[PDB]
Amino acid sequence: KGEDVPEPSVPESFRVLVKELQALALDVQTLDEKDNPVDIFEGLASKR
Amino acid sequence: EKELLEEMKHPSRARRAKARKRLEVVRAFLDSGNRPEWMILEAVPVLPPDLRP
Amino acid sequence: YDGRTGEPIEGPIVVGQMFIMKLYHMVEDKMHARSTGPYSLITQQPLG
DNA sequence: GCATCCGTGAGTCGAGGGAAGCACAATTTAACACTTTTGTCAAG
DNA sequence: CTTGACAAAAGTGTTAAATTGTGCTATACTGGGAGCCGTCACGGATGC
Repeated sequence: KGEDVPEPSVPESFRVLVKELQALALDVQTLDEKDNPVDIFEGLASKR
Repeated sequence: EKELLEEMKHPSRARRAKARKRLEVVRAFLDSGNRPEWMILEAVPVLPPDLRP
Repeated sequence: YDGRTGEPIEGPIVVGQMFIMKLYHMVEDKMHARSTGPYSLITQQPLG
C-alpha cells in the first residue's frame, strides 16, 4: 500500500517456547512494570 | 530452615557446606512461594496439538 | 600487448596453453532469492 | 584421592532424503420418502 | 411494495447396512534377549 511497516509484536517462537515450558509443568509468566501478568496470547488461551 | 541454621554453626566444614546447600534449596522454596510437593506431578500438562501436529 | 590501448605490457608476460576444467558449481544453480513463501508448521518461520 | 556421573564440543549452504478368528451387540452412516423454507416468476 | 402459486434446496423422521466394539475359545504349556570398544576426551561437581 506504499506505507511504512508497523511496529512488530511478540514472535510465535516465544509463544511456542512458553507453551512447551508449560507442558514441562513450569509456570512461565510474562509480567509488566507492576509485576501484573501480561497476556501474550491475546486471550486465546485463558479459560473465560 | 531453623534446624539448618542451627547446624550451620558446626565446626566441621563439610557439615556447613551440606547445610548451606540444603538451606539454599529451602530458602529458594520459601521465597519463591512454590511448594515442594509440586515437584511431583498429579496432572501432566498436554501440549497444544498444533505444536505436535 | 594491451588490446585496449595497443601499447605493450611493460614487462614480458607468461603466456601459455593450460588445461582448465569447468566445475559443477554454477551460479545458475546457486542464485536464490525470496520475499515471502512457505513457513514452518510449528515455529511458523520460513523454510530453508 | 578417587570414583562416578554429567554436559560440551563453529557457521552458512545443498542433496537426497520421502494369534487368529468368530459370534453377537452397539453405533454410525447412508439412504429414503416426506415436510418444509428458500428462491423465484407473475402479475396487482 | 403485495400476495399467489410453485421448483427446489434443505431439513426431518425411520431403517437396513456397514462399521465397530466386546467376549470367548478348557490337553498342557510358568524368569527376555540383544548384546558385543578405536568404548570420546575432558573439565565441573558431588560424595564418599
